[PDB]
Parts: sequence; C-alpha cells; structure tokens
Amino acid sequence: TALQQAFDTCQNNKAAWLQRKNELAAAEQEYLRLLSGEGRNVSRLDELRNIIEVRKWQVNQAAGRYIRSHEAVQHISIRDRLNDFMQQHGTALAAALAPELMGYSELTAIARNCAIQRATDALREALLSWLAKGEKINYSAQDSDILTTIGFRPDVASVDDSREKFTPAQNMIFSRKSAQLASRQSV
Amino acid sequence: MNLTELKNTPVSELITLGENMGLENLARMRKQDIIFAILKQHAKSGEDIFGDGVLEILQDGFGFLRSADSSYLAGPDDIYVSPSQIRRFNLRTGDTISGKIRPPKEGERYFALLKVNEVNFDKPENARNKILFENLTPLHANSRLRMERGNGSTEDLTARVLDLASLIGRGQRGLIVAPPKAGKTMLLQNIAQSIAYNHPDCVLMVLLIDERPEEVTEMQRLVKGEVVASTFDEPASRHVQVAEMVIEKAKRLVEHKKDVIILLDSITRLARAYNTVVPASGKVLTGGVDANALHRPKRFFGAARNVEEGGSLTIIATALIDTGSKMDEVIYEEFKGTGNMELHLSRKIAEKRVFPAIDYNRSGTRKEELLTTQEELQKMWILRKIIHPMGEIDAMEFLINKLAMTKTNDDFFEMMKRS
Amino acid sequence: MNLTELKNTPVSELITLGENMGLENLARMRKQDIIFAILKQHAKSGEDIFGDGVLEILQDGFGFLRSADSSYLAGPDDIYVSPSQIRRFNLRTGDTISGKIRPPKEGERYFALLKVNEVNFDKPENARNKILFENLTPLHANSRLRMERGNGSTEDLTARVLDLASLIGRGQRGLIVAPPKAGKTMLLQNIAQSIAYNHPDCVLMVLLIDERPEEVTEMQRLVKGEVVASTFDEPASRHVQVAEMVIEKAKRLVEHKKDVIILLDSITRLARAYNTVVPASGKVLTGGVDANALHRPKRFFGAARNVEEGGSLTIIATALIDTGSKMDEVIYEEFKGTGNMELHLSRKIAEKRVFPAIDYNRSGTRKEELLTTQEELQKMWILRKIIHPMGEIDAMEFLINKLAMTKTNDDFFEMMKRS
Ligand SMILES: Nc1ncnc2c1ncn2[C@@H]1O[C@H](COP(=O)(O)OP(=O)(O)OP(O)(O)=S)[C@@H](O)[C@H]1O
Ligand SMILES: Nc1ncnc2c1ncn2[C@@H]1O[C@H](COP(=O)(O)OP(=O)(O)OP(O)(O)=S)[C@@H](O)[C@H]1O
Ligand SMILES: [Mg+2]
Ligand SMILES: [Mg+2]
Repeated sequence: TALQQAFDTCQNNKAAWLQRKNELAAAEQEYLRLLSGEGRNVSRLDELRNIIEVRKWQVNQAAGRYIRSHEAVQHISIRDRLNDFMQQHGTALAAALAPELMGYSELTAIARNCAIQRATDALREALLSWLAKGEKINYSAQDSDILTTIGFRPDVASVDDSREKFTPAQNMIFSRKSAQLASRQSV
Repeated sequence: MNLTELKNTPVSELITLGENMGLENLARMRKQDIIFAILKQHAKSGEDIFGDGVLEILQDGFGFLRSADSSYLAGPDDIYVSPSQIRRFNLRTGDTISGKIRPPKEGERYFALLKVNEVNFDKPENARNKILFENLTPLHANSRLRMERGNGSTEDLTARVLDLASLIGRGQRGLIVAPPKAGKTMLLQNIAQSIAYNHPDCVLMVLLIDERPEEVTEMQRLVKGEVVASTFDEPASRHVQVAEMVIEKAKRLVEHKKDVIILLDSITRLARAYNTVVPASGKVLTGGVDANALHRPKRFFGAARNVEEGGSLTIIATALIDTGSKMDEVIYEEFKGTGNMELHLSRKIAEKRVFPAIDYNRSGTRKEELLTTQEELQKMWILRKIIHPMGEIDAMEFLINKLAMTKTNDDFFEMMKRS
Repeated sequence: MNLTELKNTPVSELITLGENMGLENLARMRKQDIIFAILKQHAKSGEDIFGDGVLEILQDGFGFLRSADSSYLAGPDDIYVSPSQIRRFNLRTGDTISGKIRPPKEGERYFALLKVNEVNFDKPENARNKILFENLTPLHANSRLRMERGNGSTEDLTARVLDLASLIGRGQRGLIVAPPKAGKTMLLQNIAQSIAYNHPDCVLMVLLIDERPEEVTEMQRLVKGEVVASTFDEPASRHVQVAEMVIEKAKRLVEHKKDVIILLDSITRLARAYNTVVPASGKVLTGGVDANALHRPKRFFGAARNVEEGGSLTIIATALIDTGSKMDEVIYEEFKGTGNMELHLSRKIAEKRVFPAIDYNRSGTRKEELLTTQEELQKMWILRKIIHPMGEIDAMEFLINKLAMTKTNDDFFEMMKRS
C-alpha cells in the first residue's frame, strides 16, 4: 500500500501547491489594485509587499515539495514494476549476462563492482538500441491509471516556480515571517 | 460647549468674547483665569456645557482632569474628580474623560463633572473591560514605518537618508544621539512631518523637556499631532510629572489597540530632571547621579513595545553627548544598549555643513529582517558594503550627490545597481 | 485548582474565570492582583487549594515563596513561610516546595502553608539528609555534553561548529566573549535547543539580565526548560535578587545528584548590577568598579563544577567586549582566566554576515582529553593544525563550506582525512 500512500501524498501536495498559487495570485492582484488607487496606504503597501514576498517563498517551497513527491512516487512505481518483471524474466536475463553475474556471485569487492559496471553499460547500449529503433511505450494497467492521474511529468508551473533557490538564512527568516503571517491571520 | 473649544482660542478672540458678553475686567489675567471666569459665568447662565481632559490621581486618590492644550499646567481650570467615580468606574491616570460637567459648588475652586458619556474614544461600558498595558506580551517590531514622503521636497531628502540609514518599526524603541549644534530639532520636525503625512492614522505625540520657548512655539505651529513641551523655566518636578502623564496617556491609548508614536527631546534632560527630583538613595555613582535616579527614565524608555493582539508604542528619544558635562556621558553609557534603533550624529559632519549630519557607518537598526522585504535588504547591504570603507564626510557628500539627482529610494537603488 | 496552572493560562482566561466566579472589574490591574482575587474567592468558596514555588529566606526568617513563572517577582501571589516551618523541616533558600496553601486570616495578607508534601521533588524527610553544595568535592568534567542536534537541519550547522570549536561537558565553566551584534542571542538559542533535544534528562534554565522585553518574550516562547529574565526597567537590586535565586535553586537541585545547566546573558550586566548595588569599600579600581564589588559575581560564576558524589553544574555565561565602555573590559580582565572554556566571537566575521561568527583560533577548551575520545581528538587536532594559518574569516568560510558538503561530524572527519 506504499504506492497508494505515495499517490495520495502527491495529490495532497498538488492541492496545496495549487492553493498557495491561488492566494499568491489573489494577493498580487489586490496589491496591484491598491497601486491603481490614488489613496496612499503606504503602511498597507509595505505590508502587502511583505505578504507577496513570503507567499512567493511559500509557493516555491510547495512546488519543490510537489516535485520531490512526484519523483518519489515515480521511483516507487519503477521499483515495483522493474522488480516483478525482473522476477519473471531473471533466468533469461542472467543467462544473457552469465559472466559478470556469476563473477559477482563470488569474487573480490573491486571485481564485483567492475562486473556490475559491465552489466550496467551492457544494458546501456541495449536500451539505447531499443530506443533507437523507437517503438511506442505504455505503462502497466494499475500503474497506467495512477501515472496518468499524476501525469508523466510535473506541470511547468511547478518547475518554473522552483528554478530559483534560497539561502538557508533566507530559509529560516522566511519561515519565521510565515509563522508571523499565520499569527496575524489568526488575529 | 466644550472646554477645548474656547481654551485653544487666541487671547484676542477671548478678550473680544469676554467684553462682548459684558464681564467687567479681562485684561490682566492668564489663559486659565480668563477661561475660569468665562466658564463660571456661562455656568451661572444656566445652559448645558461639556468638558474635556485627561485624568490624574494624586497621592490621596484626588482626581484632577487636565488638558493637553495648555501644556498640562496645573490650575483651577482642571476638572474636579471626586473619589466616588474614580472608584465606581475604575478609572486611572491617562484616561480621557468627556461628558456632562458641573459648575463649582460654593466652597470648591474646581469645576466638576455631572457624568461621563465618552472615555478613551469608546463607550464607557466597553472601556471598563480592557487589558492592562503591563499585562501584554511585547514583540519585535514588524510593521514598517516608511519615512520617505515621495513628494520630492527639499527636506524630504533628509528623511530619505534615514530610510537608507536606519529602519523605523511600528512599536520600536530607538535612540538618536547627537552633540550640540548638530540638527536634532530639524530631524525631529522632519520625522513629525513624515509621520503626519504618510501615516495619519497613527497617533503622533511629541514631547519636549526644558526646551527654550521659541522652538516650542515653532512646534505648536509645525506638527499636525499635538505636542507637549515644558520650558526650562518650570522646575524639574513639573518635567517628571508631565513625562509620567504623557507616557501614561500613551499606554492607555495603546491599550485600545491604537498605534502611538512618541518623539522625545531629550532623554538626557529627563534623566537629569529625575536625578534632581528623586531623593538620594545613599549610593551616588560617578557624575553625581543616584543609582535609583535613572530607574524611572529606564522604565519610560522601555515602555515601548509591540503587542500580540494589536496596538504598539514607538518611542524615539534624543541623547546629548560631547556637551562638556560627563554626567551626560554617564547617562548615555547607561542607555547604550537599550534601544533597538541606534542613530548617530557628529559635529564633524555638520562642520562641513552637509545635512543631515548622519554618521552612516556607526548607525543602524538591529533585527531589521522582520521589518521589510528581502530584496531591499540586499540592496541596502550592497550600499553599506560599498560605502563602509570610505570616510564619513565623503560618505554624506556621495550620498547627497547620488540621492538628490534621483526621485525615490527605488530609483536610487536601480541607479546604483546599474552602475 | 493549582496556582501554577492558573498562572500558566493567559490573562483573558483569568478574566473570564473571574467573571464566571461572580467577581466584578478584575480587568484593569496586574496579573498578580487578579490571581490574588481569584484565590481569595476560591478560598471563600471553601475548597482546598494547593500550590508550589521556590523558597526565599529574608534577614529574620520572614520566609517567602516565589514562582518562576513571574520571574521571581515580589507580589501578592507570593506565599508566606513562617520561621517555625523553616526550623522544622530544615529549609533554606532555593528549595522547591509544593503542598497545601492556606488563605490569610485577619491581620495578614499572604498565603500560608498548611503542610508541605514535596521538597525538591522528593519526600521532605529525605530532603533534610543532603550534603551542601559547598561540601562537595569538585572535579574536572568527565561526561561529554554533545551539541550536535543530528536531525539534519540548517541551523544545527552552528551547533556543529560548536563541536569543532570548543567541547562542552557536564561541569564546564565557559565564557562567550563577543562584541555587540555578533550573534550571542541565537547562539544561546541553539545551545538551549541542543540541550533540550539531545539531553532531556538534565535540567536547563536560562537567566537573562537587563535584556529588552521583546528578546525576553522570544526566549520564553522558544526554549523548553524554564527561563527567568529581568529587563532593564527593573532596578539592579532585582537583577541581584534573580541571579541569587537562580544560583541557589541550581545548587539545591544539584545537591540531589541532578545535572543543572545555566545560560547567562550577560555576566557583564550582572557585574554592573553588583557594582552599583554593593556599598563602596573605599578602594575603587579603573572604570569605577569597587574592589569587592566583583567578589559576588565570581561566586555565581565559580559554582560551575563536576561533583564527585553525583550530578553536575554547568554555567555558560556570555561577556561583552569592545562596547566603548571601560567598565566592560575591566570586568573582562577580571574574568579572563577564571573560566575553563572560552568561545570568542568577532565583529569582523559578522560584518561579512557569515554565521556563526566564531574566532576559531582563540576559542577553545581546557584539557578536553578527559571529555572526548582519542581518535576524534587527533581528528580535531589535525583540523586545528590545517585551519590555524589562514585568517578567521577564511577559516569560517572554509569550515561552513566543508560542513555543508557533508552531513554529520563523522562524515566531515572522514571526508577531510580521505582528501
Ligand atoms: N536638514 C536641514 N536643512 C537645513 N538646515 C539644517 C538642517 N538640519 C540642520 N540645519 C541647520 O542646523 C542648525 C542647527 O539646527 P538645530 O536642529 O536647531 O540644532 P540642534 O541639533 O537642535 O542643536 P541645539 O538644540 O541648538 S543645542 C540650524 O542653522 C539649521 O538651519
Ligand atoms: N546562525 C545564524 N543564521 C542566520 N543569521 C544569523 C545567525 N547568527 C546570527 N545571525 C544574524 O546576525 C544577527 C544576530 O543578532 P543577535 O543574535 O540578536 O545579536 P546579539 O548577539 O544578540 O547582540 P545584541 O544583543 O543584539 S547587541 C541577526 O541579524 C541575525 O539575522
Ligand atoms: Mg534643538
Ligand atoms: Mg542579544
């Protein structure tokens, strides 16, 4: 049930990121509206600048968390599908790669790592040949519906909001400012 | 009518009004005497009249209602407040009282109040259920209080310099130290105008200790907010009691989730007055100052704070250094690390006459991250890094030269970053 | 209804409970008066009431019982303790006493004690048979007190630097020497967090002298162990009282084989308070400090020891240097070699805003061989040897870079030795 946990955590991250983008857009729109108005709410102007900055940081953090969750669920799906397919076809897979595999079966550490590297780059050119002749690739039914629900790749709105990084000093100062914002909203 | 309506009127309008109505002699009496006479006559006329003021309790529970218009001088114009209503409606010092007032009873020199209908800018039954100021939990200042007017005035540049030198926070505690003849008064007026022009909502209070009269009269005709100033003619006891009155008024106003800003000039003079008034405790430190003498000014200066549920008290005080009397140096040493805001002025900058005479390198604000947005933190950090190694006189010259040609602070930042 | 639990709840709940309990007003006075009124009403209701606190002995057995929630402030909420009970159960200052409390009869206004049911978190009979802190043989620190949080955070980096700068163990006597605005407050924050996270068993208390109220509130709402602070508003007498109360409570706790940790900010302010409160002995040193005036703080700072019988008392007191006041470096000279651990901070590193700003070469500990192991001792030795040449700013930049590259201290050491 770990795959389902990854799936619904990714859905929760998507919902949270969409929500954060929603109030960020709302705050930006209201700030621009106050700029349009002639009335000088300068204190409110600085407050709104603080709000939009901290909510932009929150949106960036939520998008990053969504990216990590999507990568984690994709990795879990790969682990599961590769594991049972390899359990199905392992006899023939090892027959194809008998030398290095039974070398790893009993050898020194460096020789074992060399055998693993040889197996990995052998499968390198195998996969490159397969993708060079270029057939169409599809998922597996249950993982097919799950990963069509979550999508092949995260949305471009999730990646463009995470292209900028924050120094750790900025990280905890923005965390404190977000806590102050939460306290202010509680008031 | 209201007492403040005819108290604030000039002596000429008052003399004409007193002569038109027909009272015999009005020429050789003060504001208070004329006000008392005309109010007594209007009382015996029979019409209903109102009164205004702020309350004070004496050592025996006796209540006096002063008024800030007359610079808090004590006189018979102050309104009678019997213990009956100070106990019934649990009032205390700093409360503003308005409502029905009573003519003085035969044998009483003080006008009384029939009843109160408006206290602390709120209905009386709501004002009773409040929270005490010392029961509130302080906070770091987080609401930015920008000083740049943005109108492109000649003096606005000076204010702009402060917006580049040290931040201003709502509910912040600060000191601006300066030697004599450095421009303290002009900076105070600039701050007051910026407060009245950018943030009209917040309550602005200016307090002046033992200042010579002409700057006082300038203040009453320059600052929109009410100003309380006592000249050096008055004794130090009046100085300390008016300081207590102002701070208590500010605390009571903050109690109602209302922002209050106090401008002090000077904290050193107030400390000297307290040392004069407070009896010696037998432990006289260096400079001829009692150990307990500076305890009260510390409380007054530390009353500034920022509150959880709302309301804040901002105090900006001036301290004198290099005055030739080293007791002032002792006072400044005792007040070295108390303030969040630290601003410095120097004689050498003012000798070259560049204004404002602000020492940029040694002036700054602590915990400034919570005040404003990050990107201008890096902007000001770059500016401070590029201005720090080079000298202070040249620092002010460079700053004024590259700030006058621009329009606003963001324009200055963009101009400096493009170059 | 515990007195402590009602003290913990904020003022609004106190007012609501008072209104629900048929009590009028109780909205425009201090917390102690509200608590006194609530307790009087509950006593008049008739139900039994019990409390707790810390004992204080006056000059004639006129015993008092304070509470750490109110920072040991003298108020109506304090509990009377008669000399009869003191002579009966053999109490002294600093004892933690909890038990039944009594409403006051006519002629007195302070709660008494019906009977005591817990002394120093122990049975009262076993509390009397305890050896004094002065009769316990000191030793060198043995158990290492690791500061590495280990949760893989980013502020823990500072704590990690601590494990690279100066080892801290149970019973250290340490001084944090730092200029103004160098990171003392949040360095103490990190130390307190590490103490409360890695070592939940040891008792942690943070003492703050003449600190601004906002910093006090930030301290209280972050640390886990109980914290006591006195602002600069209060006189130096209260500073001395609070310091003495804290040290006596720590001694009483460590008398029960407990591990007590005290964080002091700052020892310079406490020394100033003692100097301005102790009567002059006629022999004044440079800076205006009396000769014996520094005798009292040293005792407070001299209690840090590792008891052979059991338990330990660690004290980490920070000191201020380069503050522009001669008294500060006079006090620093009088406290230079007294401590066995030193942590030097420099404004030069903080100017470049690289944190933590630690003078690594000057900072260190004394005979750490009894604290740590050997192989990591040579790891630290070679790290010091390779970090000795370059300047402090470059050293800290290199250290933070390498520490950010790795994950834990062991990972840092293995990465350093493999390259
Ligand atoms: N921003 C400014 N623009 C023009 N003139 C200024 C400015 N600031 C100060 N000055 C001049 O500086 C001189 C001193 O101004 P003040 O503020 O009265 O000095 P001060 O700091 O109050 O010191 P005291 O009160 O006389 S001991 C006056 O001639 C002012 O005109
Ligand atoms: N580990 C850290 N991470 C991020 N910022 C830090 C760190 N240490 C210090 N700072 C910054 O450096 C300053 C340290 O402030 P404080 O610790 O409050 O100064 P201080 O040492 O307490 O001296 P005082 O009491 O203010 S005179 C702040 O501007 C912090 O943002
Ligand atoms: Mg002046
Ligand atoms: Mg600090």
